[PDB]
Amino acid sequence: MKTFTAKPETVKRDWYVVDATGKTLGRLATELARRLRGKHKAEYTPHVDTGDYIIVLNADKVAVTGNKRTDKVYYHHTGHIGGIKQATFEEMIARRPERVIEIAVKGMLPKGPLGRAMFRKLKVYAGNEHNHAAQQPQVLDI
Amino acid sequence: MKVRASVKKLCRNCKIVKRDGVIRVICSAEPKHKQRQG
Amino acid sequence: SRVAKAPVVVPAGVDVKINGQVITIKGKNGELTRTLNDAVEVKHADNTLTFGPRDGYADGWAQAGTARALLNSMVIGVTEGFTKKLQLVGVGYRAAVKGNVINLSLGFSHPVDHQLPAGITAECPTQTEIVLKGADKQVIGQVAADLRAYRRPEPYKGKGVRYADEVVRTKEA
Amino acid sequence: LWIARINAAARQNGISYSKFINGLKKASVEIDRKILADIAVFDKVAFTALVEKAKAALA
Amino acid sequence: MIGLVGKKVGMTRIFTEDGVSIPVTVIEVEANRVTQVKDLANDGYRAIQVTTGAKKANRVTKPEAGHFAKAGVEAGRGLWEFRLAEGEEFTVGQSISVELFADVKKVDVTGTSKGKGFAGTVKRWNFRTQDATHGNSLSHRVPGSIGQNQTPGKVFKGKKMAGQMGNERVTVQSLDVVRVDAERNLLLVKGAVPGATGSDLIVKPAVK
RNA sequence: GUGAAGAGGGAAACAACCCAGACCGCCAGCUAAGGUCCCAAAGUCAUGGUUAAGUGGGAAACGAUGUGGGAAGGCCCAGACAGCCGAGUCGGCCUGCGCGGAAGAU
RNA sequence: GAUGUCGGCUCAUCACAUCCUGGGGCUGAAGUAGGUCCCAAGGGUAUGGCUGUUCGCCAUUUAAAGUGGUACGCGAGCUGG
RNA sequence: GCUGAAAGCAUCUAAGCACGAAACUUGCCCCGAGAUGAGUUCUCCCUGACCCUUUAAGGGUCCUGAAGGAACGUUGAAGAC
Repeated sequence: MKTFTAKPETVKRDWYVVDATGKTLGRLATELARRLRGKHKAEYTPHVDTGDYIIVLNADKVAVTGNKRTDKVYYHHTGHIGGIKQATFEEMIARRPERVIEIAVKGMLPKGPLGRAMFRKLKVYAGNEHNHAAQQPQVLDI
Repeated sequence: MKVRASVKKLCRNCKIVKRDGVIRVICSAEPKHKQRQG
Repeated sequence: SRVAKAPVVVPAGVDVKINGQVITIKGKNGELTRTLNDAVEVKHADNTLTFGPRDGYADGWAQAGTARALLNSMVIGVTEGFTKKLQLVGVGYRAAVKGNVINLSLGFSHPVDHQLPAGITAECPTQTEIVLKGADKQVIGQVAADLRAYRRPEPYKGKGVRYADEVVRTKEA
Repeated sequence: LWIARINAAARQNGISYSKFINGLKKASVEIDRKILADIAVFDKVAFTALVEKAKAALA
Repeated sequence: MIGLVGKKVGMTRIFTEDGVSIPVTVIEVEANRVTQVKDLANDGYRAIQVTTGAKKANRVTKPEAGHFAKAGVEAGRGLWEFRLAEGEEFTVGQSISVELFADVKKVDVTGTSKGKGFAGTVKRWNFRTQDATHGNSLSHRVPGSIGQNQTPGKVFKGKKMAGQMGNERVTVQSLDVVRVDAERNLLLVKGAVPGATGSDLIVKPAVK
């Protein structure tokens, strides 16, 4: 015999919805990344995608501990000489709330084409409403 | 203000207080006694 | 601790309402409201208020003491009130009141106009003296400090705006 | 690969991989990881029976 | 507030009774006709669209004809857009004339500047020339050095080099309004503005 | 003792450091150094303590009512300390973990 | 079995132990004008006589004529004292 | 700086509240949906018959050729092409 392998043309996927109100950022990101990769199904295969679709609501109400709300800094560079720029957690929540969860989740996924494709199944919203009622998602409590 | 590494009371009206992570000396009799650790 | 173990008497004519951590005190001079820390418990025995720590917090007694002092000040304010007095020293310095605005002349190339907040009253029983009246200790103190900051007392002659009962040291050249 | 699949199957029945292996060792079962993964994918009633055996041994 | 679209005629001067000469640019502003109103519910912002001029029938394609016929206006030589401030209303088919500037004092003018083509660093960036004598060898108007040694070992982004010059969008701010003539559709402003004779201009009230 | 003339696992990468000496095949099992939230295989294990500095994840002489533990002292219901009447308050010693001193060139 | 070494010209880019402009505390700070320490890198920051000079002295200006790293920046970009 | 306990006093701080610079984020000017996360709005054009086969986002024959675009010519205050 030979060991079983999944096939991208015959996998099954499902839709879930999650609420981020009062949750801890990193401890929520671990679960999101686990379920996007597909490490909770017995059919897991490293070179195939076997995850689920997840909607995240209320992204502007996620929590941090200690003095991090004013002391965590996000950096980036623009490509021009001298172009190093930064922002704080409060500033980020004020102008682009969804990027906070997006960056954390992207850091915990594999690097490469398959990881980039895994990232596409995440849908993040800052309020309490979405427009995906035709997919009939089920509630997931994390 | 005197900024230095060793700060201490110089007379009986001096007081030691801690404000926002810094050690300071404030005096009610002599303005020359005002000190900050740094 | 010691401060927090002394209860607050609630005299006749003052209404006390408690809702979770919000307290409202009403009296002849007005109404005041405040929200307290989540590590203090306040009880209304019969005519007294008592304060105590809650189990699960490591700084209960300090918070209890602060809350006690604040509530006592509220009760005094809603029956008697608070007043402050300011004095002007110098040549050509003057003050006046119109409505809820104070006009000050203090040796500048432009006049100073100050707008009072809601709940504070002012009077000028002389061109060189101001009296403020109110029912909020913090607000009255802040207004007095803002007024004083326009020209602070100076060390060679004493000129400026001062509190009535303040000592101003002087020196020579 | 075999170990990862076994972990996924066991946590859906309510136990972790390490406790599962310990329980099988105490119950004197000698099935290896290849066969356990095969059964995990192709026959789930049998895998539930094995998990019950391990839990009874650990109790 | 909104602005208007005009055409550049040329330059002249005005003599005052006190003995002063003012150099002026003449701008012709015909009637601007409203073609579309965009609101918040349908588009997400508040603006109007305008046309001006004339165009021959055998050069207007069918899509353009249908768009103009929905509004009920004659075809012009282009379409432009202006953003609206709170408290402003307009309707489709309305006309706007130069009398909008009857009480404005200063304006901003926008146009497309003249073309010079491929240009060197002396003309494009004000570099200095090297010696014309004293033994120079084929290096008179050349740029010189463009970097450092092994550290960093590349050329930085934004470096100043030779290339295309002119033929782009430019704005000049805070120009005096000298005259408004409604009988002849003329606006006279003080100073020079970008472009060549016969090009299109956009005129707005000043922002500063 | 190792490399030279030595492959495999750990220390991000890293001849000479730690574990260990490759005759050939296998889609079997147990362990060493080192490890078990996700990148990435395995405890979001159990019981009692300490830290609030992101210390952990760079550095001294020296300075300070940060705060956990231990053994002795002076005063005090015959009224102590502070301020202007009613239970505690003073200063040394030994020891655990933190704070300042702490400025560099894509 | 080769990585061209001082000075000048053209073109620059970063640090902060800050020369000017901005904000403060103490003064043996009356005012004008000064001394010393703390915060701050947005922008700005001479022309000539002598000498191969980098430096340096002298003449006359300026709010000011900062200190350092980049193969003591830069010859498949120029010169050759 | 205001109000305020631990520490019956005092204390800008531990809980609360107010000021404060050419440095930071905006306000001014230019590029910008290859933003593969490839967005929105207005208008315009196309309304025939059959056959085969391994039966499906299948292959072929006849009739039809729109909105628009490109090519050519006379050329520009646009331009190395």
